[PDB]
Amino acid sequence: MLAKRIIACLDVKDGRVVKGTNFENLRDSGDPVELGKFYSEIGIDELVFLDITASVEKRKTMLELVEKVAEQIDIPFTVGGGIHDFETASELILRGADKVSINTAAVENPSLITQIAQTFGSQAVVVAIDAKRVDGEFMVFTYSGKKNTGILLRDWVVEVEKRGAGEILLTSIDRDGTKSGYDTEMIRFVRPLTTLPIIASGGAGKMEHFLEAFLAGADAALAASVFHFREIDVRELKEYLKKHGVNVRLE
Repeated sequence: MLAKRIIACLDVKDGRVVKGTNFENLRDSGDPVELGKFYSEIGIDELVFLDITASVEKRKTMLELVEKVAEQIDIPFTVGGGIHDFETASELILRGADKVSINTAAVENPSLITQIAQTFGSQAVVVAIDAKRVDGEFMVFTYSGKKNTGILLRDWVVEVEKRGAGEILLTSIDRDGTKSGYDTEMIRFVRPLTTLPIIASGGAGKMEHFLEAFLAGADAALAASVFHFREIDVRELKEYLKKHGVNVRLE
């Protein structure tokens, strides 16, 4: 549908939620599987798990996470963090993930988008784009924000859709980590350039920020610590959005 989605992002490392949560009701407030299940039960529409485990155990660790998450939830989930090639993406989808997120590897080899899409469908391929204003232009950054690629956001969005991606996870480096709001200027910039769903990421601090993101043209809104630390309640968020005319899924 044209229903707007609320997505929780769980940063994970060695099978734990990085920085934990304030959910004292859980058996283990830092267990990403139990946390993901909890979120599915309280109204989150999809999950994104981003792993930062050391290379040696990373492959096994991501596969174990996917297997364990898949048995507990029925809502869509994406896995990402250091997916560099088709075989890695393939194993993760087969083990249970609905989608994979790719970022630096896609920029370095855009054919990777097409390669994954040809087997798993475009809907399986989320391209995460991290962008920042530099000298008055929106530029694409790789390596967790460390590298200005010199590629314009405008050009890369178009290329990503051409290559067969299914969704764009758009993170503003200028808002990420803050609580001042989503980068609606950046969302509005991207919206006319692509037909793909856009997941807004970075800057959420209060319920109103979600409304603003949707008005800007996002199809989904992603957040992490605002949910994990109970600054925003998911059901209350959905109530609020529905009240103000946004098409959310609200049972």
